[PDB]
Amino acid sequence: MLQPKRTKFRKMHKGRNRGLAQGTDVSFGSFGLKAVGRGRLTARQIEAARRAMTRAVKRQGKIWIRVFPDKPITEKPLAVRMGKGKGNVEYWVALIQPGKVLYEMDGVPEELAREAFKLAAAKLPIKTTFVTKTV
Amino acid sequence: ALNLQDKQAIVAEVSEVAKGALSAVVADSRGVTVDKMTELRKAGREAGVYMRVVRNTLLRRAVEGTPFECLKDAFVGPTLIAYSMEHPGAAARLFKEFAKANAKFEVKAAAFEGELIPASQIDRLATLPT
Amino acid sequence: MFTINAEVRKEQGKGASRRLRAANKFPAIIYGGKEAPLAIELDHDKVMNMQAKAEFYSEVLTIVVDGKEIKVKAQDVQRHPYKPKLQHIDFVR
Amino acid sequence: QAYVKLQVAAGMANPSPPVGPALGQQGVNIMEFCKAFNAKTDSIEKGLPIPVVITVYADRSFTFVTKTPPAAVLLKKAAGIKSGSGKPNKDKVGKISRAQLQEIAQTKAADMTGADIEAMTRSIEGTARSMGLVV
Amino acid sequence: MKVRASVKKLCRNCKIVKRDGVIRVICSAEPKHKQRQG
RNA sequence: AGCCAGGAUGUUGGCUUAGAAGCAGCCAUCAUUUAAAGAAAGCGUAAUAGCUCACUGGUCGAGUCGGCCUGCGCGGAAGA
Ligand SMILES: [Mg+2]
Ligand SMILES: [Mg+2]
Ligand SMILES: [Mg+2]
Ligand SMILES: [Mg+2]
Ligand SMILES: [Mg+2]
Ligand SMILES: [Zn+2]
Repeated sequence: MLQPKRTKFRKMHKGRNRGLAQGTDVSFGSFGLKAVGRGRLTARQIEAARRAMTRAVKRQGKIWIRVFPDKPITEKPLAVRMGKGKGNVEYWVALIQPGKVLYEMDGVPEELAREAFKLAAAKLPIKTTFVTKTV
Repeated sequence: ALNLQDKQAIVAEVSEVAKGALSAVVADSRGVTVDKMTELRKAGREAGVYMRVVRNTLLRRAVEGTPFECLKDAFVGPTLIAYSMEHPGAAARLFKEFAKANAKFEVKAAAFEGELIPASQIDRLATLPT
Repeated sequence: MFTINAEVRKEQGKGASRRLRAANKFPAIIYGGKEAPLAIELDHDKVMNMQAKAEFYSEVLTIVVDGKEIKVKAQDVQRHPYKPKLQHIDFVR
Repeated sequence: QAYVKLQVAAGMANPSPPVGPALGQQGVNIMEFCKAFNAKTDSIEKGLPIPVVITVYADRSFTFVTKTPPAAVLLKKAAGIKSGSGKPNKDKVGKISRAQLQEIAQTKAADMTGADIEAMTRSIEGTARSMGLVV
Repeated sequence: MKVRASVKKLCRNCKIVKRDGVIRVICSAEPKHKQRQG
C-alpha cells in the first residue's frame, strides 16, 4: 500500500507519541483535513480514506497525502509464548500528533471539499476537523 | 428582496409615471401566464421593449414610487392592486387590452381602482380618439 | 487601517502568558526600527474577527496603546496547534 | 378542454400505432382526423410532423389547431438528417448558420411565443448543439 | 422502523423529534424513513 | 412557518427503446415572450394526466435563520 521501498533497519522501537505536531498550516492546496486527536494511522487507513475521498470528488482536482507510513509495527502470532525474540514485521504505521494536516485538496468547491473530507474522515481512527488556507 | 434593486426599480417607476399617462390597474388574484403571454406578445408586437406586465405591487414600494405625482394614490397600494404603464395616447385601448386580460375567464377581482388618470370620476372612462 | 486597542503587559513568562490565554487575551510584540520592542496584549475576539478578512495581513494597522496611536504592520503569527485560536503576533513598525 | 400536444410524422395519416388513440381514444373516431390531417398536411411542406391539437364540446363537432411542425424537424430536413447522432458532442456531423435559421423560422410568426428574431435564432442553434450539429 | 444508533434525516419531509428521551425520525411520506435512536 | 394565490415557448431537445412530453438517461444547457417563469428538481408514471415546488404578490404584524468556540447533560449501553 504505502510502505518505504527500502529501510536501514527492519524492526523499530515502540516509542511514545507526545508533543504537538508540525505540519499545521495548509501549505500546498486550499482545503485541508487537520487531525485534532492523537494516534497512529496505518497504510490501510490512509489508502481507504484516499480512495474514499477520490470517489467523493469524482477525481477532479488535486489530492495531497501529507503523512506517509514509515514506522513498522510488529505482531507476535497466536499460540506463541512471550519470549524468543521480537516478532515478525507485519504492517506500517504513521504517527499523528494533534495538528497534523493529513490530506489537502484543491480544484473543488468548498462545500464539495466539506463533503469529501467528511466521507474520508469517517474511515480514520483519529478525530479530525476541517481547515482552510490562510495568508 | 435586495436594496439597490429596490431603489433602482423605484427610480424606474418614478421615471415611468413621468412617461406614461396610461398607468393602469391590473388586479390579478390568480395571475395566468397565458394572459401574461398575450400581454407581452402584443407588447413586443406593437411596441419596442418598454412595455411589461410589471408587478412591483408592494404596500410601501408603491407609496415611494408614488411621490412624483398622484400623492393620494397610496391607498391604491394595498389589497392586491397592480400597475402597468404604457405611453402613446391619452389612455389608449391597450388599457382595455389589459382590462380584457384581467377579464378573460378570471376570478372577478379587477374592479378598476382608477390610477387618477384624468382627475375624473371613479368609473371606467373609455373616452378616446379612435 | 484597523484600530486595535492594546494594553501594556506587566510580566512575561510561561505562567503569565498562559494566564492571559486563559483570560481571553493573547499577547503580542511590536518590534521594528531602532526603538525598543513593546509588550502588548490584545483581546481574542476582536483580533480573530479581524484576521478573518485578509486585509489584516496586508495593510497598515493602527494600535491604540496608552492613548498614543502606533502605525504598525502584521508580520508573523503563531496560531494554535489544533484550534481556531491565536497564540502570538509579531508586529513590525 | 380535452387536448394534448403530441403528434407523429404527418407523412402518415390515421396513425393508429404511434399516437392513434392519443387523438381518438374517446368517442370521436379517427376518420375526420385522417381526412382533415391529410387536408392540412397538404399546406405545410412535407417530411415533417405537422401537429394537430384537439378540442371538443358536447356536440361532437369542433375545429382543431393546425400548428407548424417542430423546428427540430425543420432543422432535420435542413441538414438532410433524420437520426442525427447519438451522444451529440462526441462525433462530428455538421454546423449551421443564423441566415439559414432565419430562412427556416421566418414563417413561425403564428406559432412562436417570441417577438425576438435572434432569440429564436440562438435557441434553434442551441437545439442544433443539443442535436449534434455544434455551431 | 429501523432502530439505528445514529438517526439522520434522509429527505425534506423527515422531522427529528424527541419522545420519551430517545430521538426519532418521523416521515410523512415514506415509512422506510422512520427511524429511532436505540 | 402558515394563509388566498399563481407558475413556458425553441421543444414534446438529438437519441432509442415502444410514445419520448421531466422522468429512460447520456450529451447539451441559454434568449426571454420575462409578475416569477425550471429544455422543468423528485415521485410512481404504458408517453399519455398531473401533484407540488424553484420564484412573486396578497394577508399577518417582532424578530428570524445557520455555523463556530464552549460549560453540564442525552442516546450509543446486553450476562449469568
Ligand atoms: Mg521518548
Ligand atoms: Mg515527536
Ligand atoms: Mg508551568
Ligand atoms: Mg412509550
Ligand atoms: Mg441499538
Ligand atoms: Zn422521509
